[PDB]
Amino acid sequence: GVQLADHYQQNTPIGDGPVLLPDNHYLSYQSKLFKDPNEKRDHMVLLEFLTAAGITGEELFTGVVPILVELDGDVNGHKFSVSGEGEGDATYGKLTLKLLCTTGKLPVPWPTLVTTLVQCFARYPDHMKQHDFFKSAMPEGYVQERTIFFKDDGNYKTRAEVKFEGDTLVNRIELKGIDFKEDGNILGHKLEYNYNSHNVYITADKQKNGIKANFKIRHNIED
Repeated sequence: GVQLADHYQQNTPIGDGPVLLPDNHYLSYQSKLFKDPNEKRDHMVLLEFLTAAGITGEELFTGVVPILVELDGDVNGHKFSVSGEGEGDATYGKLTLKLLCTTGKLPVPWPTLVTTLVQCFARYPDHMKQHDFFKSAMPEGYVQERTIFFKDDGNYKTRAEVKFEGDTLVNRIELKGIDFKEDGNILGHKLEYNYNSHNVYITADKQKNGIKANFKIRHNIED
């Protein structure tokens, strides 16, 4: 079986400069999760590859960009914080993050936070560069907001600001989770420590001068 996580997303610019509003397209994601055998705090090493594809600012991303991630979360009243650092290389659509729970044991499975913990590092092929909303909003950045519905379980609501602070791309997130089952796959820690490949469907939202996205994450179950 799989634990479905239905993602609804919207992104809006932080600044006032012109942004690219894209035609409908996908970001194709492949991810891999690792454990650092020498890291003794609860943590996740996350490696993502992200590439734009058809349905059928950019100057800041020519090289390797350091990343900082900060998340404050509260799921069924369990409060936690996650802090991470990494590097992204949009030329290859590649990012690497090491993320630590700084408040102790993470109260949810790490895979459920993968999507929350920087689509500006996607590799857009040359024919598609005019559809890269994410880089066009930089350096001032964008707000990424999501609701994530876990089938037969609770939901996450997230709000993140993704923007350059000096030379560093920062992803600062607040996450609130409610209505989770104490016995379920999430609070009961019944998800495999791995990740499947997914396509993120992106469409423009002219009223909010931004984009929206819809996709379904499939978490493998493991006890």
